[PDB]
Order: sequence, then C-alpha cells, then structure tokens
Amino acid sequence: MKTRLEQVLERYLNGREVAVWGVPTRRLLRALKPFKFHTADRVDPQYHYVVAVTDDDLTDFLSDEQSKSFQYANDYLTFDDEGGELPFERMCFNVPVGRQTYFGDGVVGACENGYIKSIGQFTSINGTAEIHANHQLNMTFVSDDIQNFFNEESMAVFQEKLRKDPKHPYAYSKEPMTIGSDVYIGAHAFINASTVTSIGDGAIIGSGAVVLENVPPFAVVVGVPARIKRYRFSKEMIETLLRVKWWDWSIEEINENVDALISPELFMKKYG
Amino acid sequence: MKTRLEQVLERYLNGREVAVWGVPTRRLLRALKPFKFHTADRVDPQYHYVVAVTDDDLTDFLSDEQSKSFQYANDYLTFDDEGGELPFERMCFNVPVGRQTYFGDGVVGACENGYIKSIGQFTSINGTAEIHANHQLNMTFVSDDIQNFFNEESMAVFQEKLRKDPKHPYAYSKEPMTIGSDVYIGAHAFINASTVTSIGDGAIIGSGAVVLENVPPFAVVVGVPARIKRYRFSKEMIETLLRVKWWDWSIEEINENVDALISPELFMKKYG
Amino acid sequence: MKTRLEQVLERYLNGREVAVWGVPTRRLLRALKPFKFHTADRVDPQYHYVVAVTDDDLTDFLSDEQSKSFQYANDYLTFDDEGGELPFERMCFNVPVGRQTYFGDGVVGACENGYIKSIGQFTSINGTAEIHANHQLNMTFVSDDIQNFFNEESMAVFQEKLRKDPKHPYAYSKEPMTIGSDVYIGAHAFINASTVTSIGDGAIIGSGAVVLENVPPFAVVVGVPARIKRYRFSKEMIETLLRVKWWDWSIEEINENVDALISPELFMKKYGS
Ligand SMILES: CN[C@@H]1[C@@H](O[C@H]2O[C@H](CO)[C@@H](N)[C@H](O)[C@H]2O)O[C@H]2C[C@@H](N)[C@@H](O[C@H]3[C@H](O)[C@@H](O)[C@H](N)C[C@@H]3N)O[C@@H]2[C@@H]1O
Ligand SMILES: CN[C@@H]1[C@@H](O[C@H]2O[C@H](CO)[C@@H](N)[C@H](O)[C@H]2O)O[C@H]2C[C@@H](N)[C@@H](O[C@H]3[C@H](O)[C@@H](O)[C@H](N)C[C@@H]3N)O[C@@H]2[C@@H]1O
Ligand SMILES: CN[C@@H]1[C@@H](O[C@H]2O[C@H](CO)[C@@H](N)[C@H](O)[C@H]2O)O[C@H]2C[C@@H](N)[C@@H](O[C@H]3[C@H](O)[C@@H](O)[C@H](N)C[C@@H]3N)O[C@@H]2[C@@H]1O
Repeated sequence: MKTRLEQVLERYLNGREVAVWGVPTRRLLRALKPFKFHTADRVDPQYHYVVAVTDDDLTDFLSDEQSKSFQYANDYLTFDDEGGELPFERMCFNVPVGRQTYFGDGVVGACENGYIKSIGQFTSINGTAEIHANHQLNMTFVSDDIQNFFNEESMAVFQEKLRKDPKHPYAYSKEPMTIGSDVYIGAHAFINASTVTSIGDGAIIGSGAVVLENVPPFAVVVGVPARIKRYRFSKEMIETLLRVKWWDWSIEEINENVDALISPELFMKKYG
Repeated sequence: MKTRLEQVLERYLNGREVAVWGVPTRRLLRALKPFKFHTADRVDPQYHYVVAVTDDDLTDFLSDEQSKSFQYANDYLTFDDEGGELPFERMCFNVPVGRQTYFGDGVVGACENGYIKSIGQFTSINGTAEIHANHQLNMTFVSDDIQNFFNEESMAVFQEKLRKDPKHPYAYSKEPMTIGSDVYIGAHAFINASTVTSIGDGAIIGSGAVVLENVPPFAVVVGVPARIKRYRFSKEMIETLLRVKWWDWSIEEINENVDALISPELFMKKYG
Repeated sequence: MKTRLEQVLERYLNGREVAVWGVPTRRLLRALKPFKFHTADRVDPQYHYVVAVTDDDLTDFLSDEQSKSFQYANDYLTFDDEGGELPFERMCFNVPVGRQTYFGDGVVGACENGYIKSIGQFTSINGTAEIHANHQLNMTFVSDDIQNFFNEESMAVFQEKLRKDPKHPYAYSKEPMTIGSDVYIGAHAFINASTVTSIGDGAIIGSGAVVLENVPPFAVVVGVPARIKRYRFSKEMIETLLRVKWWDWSIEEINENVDALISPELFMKKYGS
C-alpha cells in the first residue's frame, strides 16, 4: 500500500529532492523510487525534503543547526513512524486515520491485519498498546500455525468451521473495530480484536487495561479485565458532544471556539 | 550454539548461494561465514536462498514479484527472528523447540539464560511476553549488579547463599521451565522463572496475565496475579489428550485425522 | 545532553582509539566527533576501546575470542544502551543516576521529558517498564496534539489552564519523581508521572503493577492498580536502613560489610543501635 511517507511526499514534496538522514533501508528505497533522493549532507528547505530513517536519526537531525528552518511533515518526516501524527487525514494500510492521531507498531499491525475499520481525529494511543484477535477456542487445538501442515482438503474444513464460529476467531465474521476521536489509550493496554467492535468517542483506556468488550463514548476504563471507572462528562454533555463533533471542525473553527474546547462549562453554554 | 538461520541453511540451502536482502549486520556475517553469499539483486529460487536481515526487509522482499516463487523456510528466512516458527523441531540456545512454535525476544532471552527446559509443538507465544526470574529476597539488598563490586571473597559468600535459597533466585537450584504443546500466551503476559516449572500442554495464558505458579494442562489463566478461569476440556478428554499427544503426530497423521482435530467430540469418539 | 557513551569515554578512554563494532549511526558519529575512531577489525585493549553499536552487536563482540581481554565500561560499551548500568554515578538527560543502576528506553524517555528528579544506587528496572503522565482531564478534549493547530492566542489560553491544574497534566507544577536506591521494578510495570513523586528506597514493584501513587520505602506493590502486599523488613529495620544508607557506601565498605549486606539479622545486630 501507500506508506505514510509516500502520502506525505505526494502532498508536500513540491518538486524537491529527498535528503535521506540516516542509513537507507530497502523498504525506504522502494518508497522513494518515484522521487529524486540522495544522502543528506548540507540541507536547505528550498531544495530538500529531509527523511530521517529512524527516530534515532530524527533526534540527530533536530539537534543539528540545519533543521531550524524545517517544519514537521511540510519539510521533514521520519520513515519508520507509520503511526505518527499528521496534520491531514491519512490512510494506514487501508484504515482511515484522523488528524493529529498517533499510535505504535501494534496498532499499525492491527491495521494491516484488517482488525480496524477507522481511527478517529485527535486520538492518542501509547506506543506499547496492543490489539490482537483470539485463536479458535472450539477446536481440539488452539494453535494457528498447525495449519501450515494442512493440505487443501484439511484447510478447507478448518477454514469452514472458522466462519461458523460466533466467537470470531482471528476476527472472522465480525465488523472491524472503530476507534473514535479524542480517545486516549495508555501504556501496555490491550484491546481484543475478536470481541471488541467499538472504542467510543472520548473513551479513556488506562495503562495496563485489558479491554474485552466495547467501551462506551467518554467512558474511562481501567483494570484486568477493563471496567468502567467513571465517565468524563455528564450524560447530557456526552449527548451534546456526539451531536456537535468538534473533532471534525476545521482549524479555523478550532481556534475560533478555543474557549469552549478548554472549558466544558462554556461548551455546554454554547452548544448544549 | 547454532542460530536459527544456520540450522535452516544446514537443512535447505541445497548448494545454492545466499542472497542477502537488507543491510547486513555483524552477527549475520558471522552466521554466514560457512556459506557463499552476496547482496541480493535479481534472485531465483533455483539459484538463491534469500535471507531477509530484518522483519522490515522480509516485508519488502515479499512485496517484490521476484519472491512469489520462494517458499517460507525452504527458500527464504528472516535472520532477526530467532523465535520464528519452523516446519521442523529446532534448537534455541540448546533449548529444544517443537514444530510450528513461535515466540518473541523475551522468550529467546529466557532460553539463553537457562530458564527454559523445552518448548512444545504447535505453541503460540505473543512477541511481547516476558519471562524473568526473581532476585534474592532474603538478603538486605535486592540489587543484582551490586555484585559487580564484590571481590572474590564477597562473591563467594553471596553465591553460597543464593545456592541454598529455597525460593530459587535467578532460577538457582530449580528445574528449568517446560512449556507444553498446543499452548497459547497472549500479549504482555509474564511468567516467573523462579517459581514456575511447567506450563502444561494446552494451557492458555491470557494477555496481561502474570503467572507465578505452574499452570495445569489445558487450564486457561488470566489476571494479576494469574488465576485459573476455566479448563478447555472435561477431565476425561484432558486425560485422553495427554495420552494421544496429537502434537507429536506426523504431518500425514495430522491431515488424516483433521476431522478429529477440528471437532473435540469426534476426538473423544475416536480416541476416548 | 551528554550521552552515556561520551561520559564513559571521558573517564576511561585513556588516550585509546574507539573501535566501532557494528554499523555506525548518525547519532553515534556525532557523539564520536571529539574522538579518534575506526571500524573495528583486530582489537587490542592496549590500543582500542570497543563500542558495540547495538546490543546485538555486543552479543557478537562477546562471542568473539578477542573480547576476553576487555572489561565492561573500562574497555567496552554499547552505544544504544543509555540506561545501562555503570560503576560510577552519571547523568541521564540532567537526571542523576546512581551506581550499578539500569533501566530501559521507557525510563530514558521519562528522564528526557523531565518527569524524574533522580534515580538511586543499585536500582534494577526492567527494560519494559514505562513512565508517562496524564493528559489534561479538566477540558473538553483529552488530546495533546490538537495543540499543533492552536495559534499563539489559543496556545496561551491552553498553557495557562494546564499550569493552574492541580492534577499536574504532563507533570506540570509538580516535583519530578525520585526513584530510590535498592529498588526493583518488574516487567511491564507502569508509574504515573502525574500522580507519583516518590518511589521509596528499597521498594519492589511487581511485574505488571500499575503504580498511581507514592510507594513507601521497602514496600512491595502488585496489581492494577498497585497495592501494598507486604514490606521487605520490619519497621525498625526500615528506619535503620534509611539511616545507614549502605547504597552510598564505597566499594571498600561494601566488601568489608558483605556479611551485614547478605544477612538482615546481622545488619540489625551491627546497625540496629
Ligand atoms: C515533547 N513533549 C510532549 C508532551 O508535551 C507536553 O509537555 C510539553 C513540555 O512541558 C509541552 N510543551 C506541551 O504543551 C505538552 O503537551 O506531551 C506528551 C504526551 C504523550 N502522550 C506523548 O505523545 C507523543 C507520542 O509519544 C509520540 O509517539 C507521537 N509521535 C507524538 C505524541 N504527541 O509524548 C508527548 C511529549 O512528551
Ligand atoms: C498473517 N495472518 C495471521 C493470522 O492468520 C489468521 O487470519 C488469516 C487471514 O484472515 C487466515 N488466512 C489464517 O488462516 C488465520 O490463522 O493469525 C494470527 C495469529 C497471531 N497469533 C499471530 O501469530 C503470528 C506471530 O505474530 C508471528 O510473530 C509469527 N512469526 C507467526 C505467527 N503465526 O499473527 C497471525 C497473523 O496475523
Ligand atoms: C547475565 N545473567 C544475569 C543474571 O545473573 C544471575 O545469574 C547468573 C547465573 O546464570 C549468576 N552468575 C549471577 O550472579 C546472577 O546474578 O541476573 C539477571 C537479573 C535481571 N534483572 C537482568 O538484569 C540485567 C538487565 O536485563 C540488563 O538490561 C542490564 N544491562 C544488566 C542487568 N544485570 O538480567 C540478568 C542476567 O540474566
């Protein structure tokens, strides 16, 4: 598919040459082949778009006096940062991701696995959070890679049972999960992709939480298994929030309405 | 002793040359010295065995149309994948590992530490699972690296007390862990190498579980600390399973009795 | 700002050349600018100090027969190991770290974020442990990166409310946390940098524990969220330990009192007063 980098370069490269900051990998070279590129030496934002290969390389680049006139995404990006936030809506494999939303390699993998339908705007997911499905639980075995030994006939009856399974092994037979906007997920959290179809808008998933069922909008869930500890707002305000959907506002609307975003009391007065 | 790649090349290289896909590392070049190798350009499975250096390199390889004649393990492997599954029983730091069994870097480390006696067949361990022992808890200090300041005399006094400690700090004076066959371990799980000697065949360890005691065969454990939630099968069927040991079956046997593998009621009718 | 490597070379390089064991990186070559360095081939501790670039590189070096003449820290180090243990007290992003103390990249990042005041001596932190703060919980939004869209007037109003927030979003307006000496933190543990200011001396944080408030000295905490399960020692010996502070002892004193360190009963007979 189109990587994050490719989506950014299609939007912001603007005919410049890519200055690679770090050791180029084969995956990077494949992504840059539609573009002119070279190993960064002296860089000028009028002439160059800087791609740091790793986050390590970005730290070095941003520590260098040459980076001062380079703006995030517009002039530079990290290649190995497929979950990194962007100022525009993007695709992660074939999952739409909203603005200013970030996540780590586990969620990137879940996006590739087809476990995720969409990730909302202004959503914050700690890099250590994980999303995996259940194996089959209604067979004699729980192994998945046993199937590498299955011939065509055995694999057919095995696959056929996997669909009829109402418990959705490997996320079969279910809708991929929606992760809403203005969502927060802390370190080492886990969401089960066989048994969860929605993390509601505004949900907060605490560190260490193991989420086995849907999280309602603006619920705060903690623990193993994860349980609703409280809601962020009253029922009336949650009702208003889901109607107004400030997370779809334009940048101008976000700034014009900043007092209502900073103050829930002013939000309710204006919209509720 | 031998890395995973070396065990695979010993079995499958078949007089071909190794085509390296990705930037090589010091440890890869050490593993490749007995074999002729070169940087991959054009590759053909009749002539070449493709070694992807990193998991990212493999992703790039399998996206290239040159790869679709290449079979997993038989014609290509990832070097940085010591926990990766294989169609034959292998060694991981002198720990026997069964067919189609995979685990991540934490479990690889525990094998190197001598914490694990063996890992069974068709066993599936999430890459973020961890296995560590306890430090000593019957001394004034809990630190391990204070011993870096111990002269000869102090080290001898410290080691003699560790060796008679019935709680097996650093897994001293206990049997290394057996992990059974048809076992599942989910994300962020932990197993204490000081207090656990067996994960029974068929055991399922839920994501986030913190396992401090042996897990009986076919038990499902969850939580912090881990406690049994349920058993996969009746006591009679568990007895039957531990007798038949389908996980030692030939590939022919697996396909012939695939009906019994997918239907536990057929399994008990045929073998119970 | 000085890397761990530079701090070690400043003390131990002793006029030698750095032999780089592994593929060098941008960050390594910048840290090696003040030094003589070359790609390692044949290495001799008389002439060379070996820097493994990655931990995997270090595994390869230590499997090589040339490495048996090299002592840890004195003659070799890993570049990608900013939280690695050392025989001297060091800085990690302006955070003092005691001797023989180790931690992983999660704690290193917490150091860089300003969340940690100091980390004590002989403290063992699993590499998978994580320390981060809460976002603001008193606004309409919980996102942080929404602020990339704030103009200067919006950002000012946002930052003003964060600074007056008594629950310390992003660790605002609180003391960075102290992590004591002789501390142990297990795999996948988490400490909340918004609501924790002290992990007491001698505390044990079990694997998977989610620590949301201060851990008293020598308490053992487990669970999500973490709860005190037991103390390592009696009240009297905890008082004695906090006074003797053997973790500040010199190498000479540590070996002279090895018996008191190994047997708590002997520790109290000598120090319990
Ligand atoms: C550079 N500082 C940032 C900090 O900013 C906060 O403290 C700053 C200094 O006091 C303030 N100037 C700022 O207003 C305030 O918001 O907010 C945290 C929030 C946390 N979820 C995470 O998200 C990042 C992810 O970790 C990362 O992976 C992703 N790429 C980007 C995310 N923002 O890391 C950032 C980062 O540590
Ligand atoms: C590539 N797809 C796989 C999926 O297969 C399932 O969904 C497919 C598409 O719907 C089906 N065709 C297939 O029959 C079914 O089993 O099962 C999961 C099971 C999970 N424990 C893990 O194990 C992998 C580890 O994560 C990895 O590290 C290790 N190398 C190999 C393991 N299989 O990742 C795989 C992987 O996401
Ligand atoms: C190389 N072996 C070491 C082992 O030594 C123990 O078993 C040995 C016998 O097999 C004994 N000779 C030794 O006396 C005893 O203490 O103690 C553990 C303690 C654990 N917190 C971790 O800490 C390490 C961190 O994982 C690492 O990241 C950090 N750099 C250094 C830490 N010690 O990994 C080490 C490592 O596995």
